[PDB]
Amino acid sequence: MGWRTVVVNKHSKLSYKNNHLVFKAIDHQELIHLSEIDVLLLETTDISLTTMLLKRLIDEKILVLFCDDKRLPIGKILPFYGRHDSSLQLTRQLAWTEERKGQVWTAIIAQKITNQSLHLAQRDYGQKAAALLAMRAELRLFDPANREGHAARSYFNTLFGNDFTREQENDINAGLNYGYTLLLSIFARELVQTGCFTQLGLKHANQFNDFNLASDLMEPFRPLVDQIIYENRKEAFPIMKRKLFALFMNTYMYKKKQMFLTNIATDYTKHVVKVLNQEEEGVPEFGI
Amino acid sequence: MGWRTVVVNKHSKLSYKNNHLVFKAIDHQELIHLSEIDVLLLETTDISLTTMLLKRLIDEKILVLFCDDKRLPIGKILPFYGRHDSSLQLTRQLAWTEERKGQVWTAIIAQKITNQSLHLAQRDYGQKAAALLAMRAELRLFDPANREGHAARSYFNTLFGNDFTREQENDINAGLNYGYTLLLSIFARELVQTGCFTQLGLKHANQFNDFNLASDLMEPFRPLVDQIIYENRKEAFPIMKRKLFALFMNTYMYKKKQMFLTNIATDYTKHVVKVLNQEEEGVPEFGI
Amino acid sequence: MGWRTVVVNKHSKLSYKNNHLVFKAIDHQELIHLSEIDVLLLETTDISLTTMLLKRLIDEKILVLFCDDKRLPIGKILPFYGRHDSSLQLTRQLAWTEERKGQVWTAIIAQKITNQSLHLAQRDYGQKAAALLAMRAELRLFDPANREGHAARSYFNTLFGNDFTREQENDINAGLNYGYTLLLSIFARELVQTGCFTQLGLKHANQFNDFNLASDLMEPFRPLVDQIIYENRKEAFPIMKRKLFALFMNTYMYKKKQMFLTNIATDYTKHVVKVLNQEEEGVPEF
Amino acid sequence: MGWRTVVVNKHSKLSYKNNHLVFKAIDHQELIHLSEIDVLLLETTDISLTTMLLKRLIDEKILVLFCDDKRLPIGKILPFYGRHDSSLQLTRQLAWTEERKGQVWTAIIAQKITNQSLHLAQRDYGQKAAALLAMRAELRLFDPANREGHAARSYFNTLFGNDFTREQENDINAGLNYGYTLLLSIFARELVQTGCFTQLGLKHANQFNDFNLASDLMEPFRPLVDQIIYENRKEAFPIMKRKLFALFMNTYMYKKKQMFLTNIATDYTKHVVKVLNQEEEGVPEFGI
Amino acid sequence: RYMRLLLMFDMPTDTASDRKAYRKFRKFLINEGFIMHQFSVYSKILLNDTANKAMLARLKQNNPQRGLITLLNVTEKQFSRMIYLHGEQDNRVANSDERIVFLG
Amino acid sequence: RYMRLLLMFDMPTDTASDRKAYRKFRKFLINEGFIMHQFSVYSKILLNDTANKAMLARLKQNNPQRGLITLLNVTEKQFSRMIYLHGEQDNRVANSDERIVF
DNA sequence: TCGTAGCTGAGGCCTCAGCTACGTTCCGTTTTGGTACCATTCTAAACAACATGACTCTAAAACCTCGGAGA
DNA sequence: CGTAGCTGAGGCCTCAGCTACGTTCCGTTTTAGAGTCATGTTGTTTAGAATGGTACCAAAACCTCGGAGAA
DNA sequence: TTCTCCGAG
DNA sequence: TCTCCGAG
Ligand SMILES: [Mg+2]
Ligand SMILES: [Mg+2]
Repeated sequence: MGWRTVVVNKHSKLSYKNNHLVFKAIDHQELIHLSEIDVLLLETTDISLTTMLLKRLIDEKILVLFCDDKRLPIGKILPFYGRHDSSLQLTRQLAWTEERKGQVWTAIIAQKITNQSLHLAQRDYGQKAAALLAMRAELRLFDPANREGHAARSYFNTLFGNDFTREQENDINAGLNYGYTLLLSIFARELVQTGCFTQLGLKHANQFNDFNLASDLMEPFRPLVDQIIYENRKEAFPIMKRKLFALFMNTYMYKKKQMFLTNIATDYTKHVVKVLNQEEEGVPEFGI
Repeated sequence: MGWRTVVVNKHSKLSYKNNHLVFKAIDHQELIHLSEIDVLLLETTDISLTTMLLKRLIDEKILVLFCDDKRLPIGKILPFYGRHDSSLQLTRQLAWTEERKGQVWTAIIAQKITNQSLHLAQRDYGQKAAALLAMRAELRLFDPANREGHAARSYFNTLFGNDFTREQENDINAGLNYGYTLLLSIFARELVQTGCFTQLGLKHANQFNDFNLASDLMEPFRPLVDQIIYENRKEAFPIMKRKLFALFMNTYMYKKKQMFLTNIATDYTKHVVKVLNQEEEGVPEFGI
Repeated sequence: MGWRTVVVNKHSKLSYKNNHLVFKAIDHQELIHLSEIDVLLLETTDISLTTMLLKRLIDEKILVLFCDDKRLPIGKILPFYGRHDSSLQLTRQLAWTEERKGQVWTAIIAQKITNQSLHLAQRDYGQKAAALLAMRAELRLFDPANREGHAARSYFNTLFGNDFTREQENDINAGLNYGYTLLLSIFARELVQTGCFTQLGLKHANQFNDFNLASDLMEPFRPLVDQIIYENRKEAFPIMKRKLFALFMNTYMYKKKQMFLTNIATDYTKHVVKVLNQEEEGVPEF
Repeated sequence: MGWRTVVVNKHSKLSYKNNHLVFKAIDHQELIHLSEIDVLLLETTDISLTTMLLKRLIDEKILVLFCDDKRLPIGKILPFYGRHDSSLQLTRQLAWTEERKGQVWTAIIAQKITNQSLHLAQRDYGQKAAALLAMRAELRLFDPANREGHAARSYFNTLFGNDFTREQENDINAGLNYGYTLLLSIFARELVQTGCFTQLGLKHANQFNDFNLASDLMEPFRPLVDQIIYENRKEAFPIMKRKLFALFMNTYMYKKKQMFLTNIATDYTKHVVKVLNQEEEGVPEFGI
Repeated sequence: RYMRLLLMFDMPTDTASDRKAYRKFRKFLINEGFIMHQFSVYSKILLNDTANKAMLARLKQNNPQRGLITLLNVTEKQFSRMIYLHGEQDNRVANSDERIVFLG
Repeated sequence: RYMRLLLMFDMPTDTASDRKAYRKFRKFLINEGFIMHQFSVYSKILLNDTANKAMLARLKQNNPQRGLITLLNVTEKQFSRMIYLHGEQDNRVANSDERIVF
């Protein structure tokens, strides 16, 4: 497919040649075939690149990410035309029933909380894990009594202590935030390629933001981030960053197959959309 | 926010300094305060730009658009923190009534046939022109008896002889095809700047056509192409090519104003969309 | 060690270069590294070769064989000096007691007749095989009894019928003889390299034949030949010829190891000689 | 059988025609009927020959012998069907009595020392010569009190100075060593033609010396080498080399006949072997 | 599971026609992301036999049909064993297997 | 059931000294029974890692200490599967593993 | 400060054919240490070779409405 | 007949540096076929070490003592 | 002048 | 009038 995650943080010019990304720094120089690449992170603000490069970077499924003066992701590239037949899949998205949207969205959120408990069980909180499975059991379509929220609170208060918020500006929240951004970008990409709008979320249309549908889809994968970051909870933020990249390096038990992560999200996303078009019943499941 | 729509199609380096976008071409050079800017269109594949610029471009939540080797929109920047007003424009596009769509498309197609007639009159077919205006007069919403098609055939058969078809491999059809593709590109560009999805046409609705809505919009302009091509109908294809570029060089009577072409399509497009969202009536008209 | 068995039957010139045997035919051409080579057969009488080649052929333990107008083996090369220290091993050979010589020779002939029975057992003569193991059980040093002959008679008469004892000139005997020649030559080479005279057989010193000791050593291996030739008993001689080369190609359980044949004979011969110098008792078996 | 001993030491091609061994050198050419031939010695490594020839050489049971780069025997051809007289000669060699071996060896070593003195006398050492003949007179079988060794020491010390040793790296020792090896080769060759194994010396008996018997036989001839080398004792080694070849060019008083050297060694070796088998008494004698 | 294709060539330069089909072929290779290891000897990194089996086809399709050209598949683990008797290994990321990369 | 060593080289030609050490090396290779399989790319047949392990040493021993020189071991089974995109197989017996030959 | 294809010629690699100069340097024996050798079997671990069950594209023909140049 | 070592012709293989090139639909849906790609599973290689050795070659050890050099 | 110790075989 | 071809 493409496997590399290429990260740039040196004053440099990026270009295209013969199917290769071209990296020039002053002394050093590298070429890398695009077929191999899965992600381009531009960390720094001292980087030059060509429009042609971008075209070709888009032509391949390559996720490009852009960064702040402080090396934080501020944005991504969003291609319009993820298929030969973008239009076909858009009309189906619009034909998506309110009721189905609910069933599916709620199925996903179920997975979110299952994975949240399993993470708690992994850190020796035998009882809070169980307490979360209760919250799960006792919910209905579009989580009207915000049980997703009640699980999430005891999740973060058990992990990082009863005085932690998730609103406070610390090295932990930065870490999860960075982590979370990453995951959203994956699903953003896979959605487009599938032929969908990311703005039109299952619960919220693009009321507040343009990546609602991806934010809805990624929910079951957050605990992956939470694991890493917890394991490095007391490390300084830049350490947390490098540790997160694990997500791409690693494999996870998805469907009786140990698969890489982007490849998971491809199949996962597709089989979700298939349900929303009502091409199938069942929903993909993901379990940490 | 800002008001300017900045369009680049010269081999150039873009940079940032002192809150100004910095444009260097070989000879020419320009600085532009970012606060003024509302949109950045990158037309060509010969453009270089810095990650600092992009940071600052995203800070202002300016809309950045990217284009392929043939000057078509392929993608845009998607920030995680923030949006550009164009984002909203989508939900309006979806709220487009079946009825409005009809009125507006049919108005357009009326202009198509008026301009087809006016062209035939120009070449001394006093009567075929008139015969086309008859077809026009008999237009029902979404042209259910296919007046468009019947005018179009008699148009081509009269211009280029009753022998001629559109599917046959000539210097002529090549000439038109090249011509047609150009126009489409203009409208594809101007559309996404408004924040519309080109995939979702008024009548066009073709799966494999990513640019239905633009193909709908361009219809009244084709005869501009047909004029050049017919005037050079004899000439070898490469001659036709160079002569078509006239379209950008020239000016045309649009709104009592002699205007350049891309500026026409800008105002034209905008004021069409506005009607579809019902923010005004008075569709724009374009007469050759 | 060396592994290839190189066979020439085309009008040609053989030479040496840079550790390679050089083969020029009228149009075809080949170089072969000598270290790879285990045997050279010269089939035809239209072959030229250099003395230097021969030197170097001798330098490597390569067995060279020479052939008739009718493509039969008439002879081989015999090197004098098979070691750095030829002399040391020769003086021991001379100190070989009459007694030991007997024990060891008769242990070998024993192996001959076991293999003879095991070949008969293989061709479903469950009973002639048992009948040969009887002749083995009873005999004494240097076969006064001529039991080697009596087992051998019933061996050939059981295989190829009561009306053949192998003296006649047919496709079968030609086949065995060619086969037998081959094995002898192996041992002949290995003996010299161990540092022995081949003329000084355990029974007969060089009364007639200069290859007595090797002929004594090979005896347990003949049945290998007999297998092939029996299996092709009904084939025309030239077919029998190519089929025999199997011996080099193939492997055989020797000492818990599956081993190639020339490498077997190397260890086999050395550990035989070690006993005759009374550096060890036991004898190798097959 | 046959009577000729054919010896080849010229760059040449050997062939077979009409019952004749065919010898081609560049200039010279010779045919020889095979029935005449008893032995073929191939001294050199520059000799080409046909497998036909070999077949026929075997057919006659002619003894063929093969030599290394340094003209020493390394092997012979061993037919399966047949033998050459020489084959018998081994069993005689083994039947050599301990006593005869003594007499014969000691006779030879006597000659060595005689010739040693005669050389000293030649160089105006009237007294050391005489001193050596004394050593000679007190010889017992197998020189048990090492007279040979003691004569030798005074020989070299008188010739080349009491400072000289044989193991030190000089042009002189190189000179003699080259000389000595030449002589050895001759006898090695002549021995194997009779059918003897060179490894089995009368007294020599060295593990690592493959040519004991020849080393025993050559002993009386060494002083020939010593003369030349002494006469050129001053000269650079390459000069010594050329001057030694004199040995083959020249003639020596052997049996009241002025004879060439290889021809001497032929008869000399034969008549020594003959004595050891006890086919005659009268050891050959050789006097410088 | 990673795999490495190795391509070696000896291609006639005698004629205009001969050279053209050469240059085409080296470009093809460059365009397919092949690394040059030695003159006339290039390595392509792969990821699966299915990637391999594909890349095979591509080569059959652009076969120059001149010279001697030869293809040998091995594994990253095996390729990793390869010993430099002299000179140094290429640091190029192209030649690496790191799933992560850092331009610094 | 063999091995096959494979040697690739890229050796500097600029100086007298540079070329000398070259020839030396190629000779070394020819003398060690290596097949030239392409220009600057030679194959040695082996039967044993023990054979291999030895041959390695020999190479370490005559290292020209110039250029880029590369060693890769594979198996006969692997070598056999190598595909010839174009041009005929290397049919010399020298390049075969047949233990009988004509 | 964009990319492609394709060609040219300088000069660095890599080979081969074709020259030159060159070609026997111990002989008291045996023991001992070092450096080469060489062919086998056995072990978890690595691999190649399908089998699985998918998804992405593109062309070409299939489908539609009927005014018209015509039989 | 062979090694060793060198030269130069000429065939390979690159690279930097020339040249010329650069937007060819728009009635929509079906279908068929040739591209994708990523995992798990079979019986079978396979490294790499272990095992138990042989072949050669020097250096250093052992020999007897008549004589040159030490004392 | 008797002594050791070298080194040819 | 009648029947294709083929523009959209
Ligand atoms: Mg090459
Ligand atoms: Mg090379």
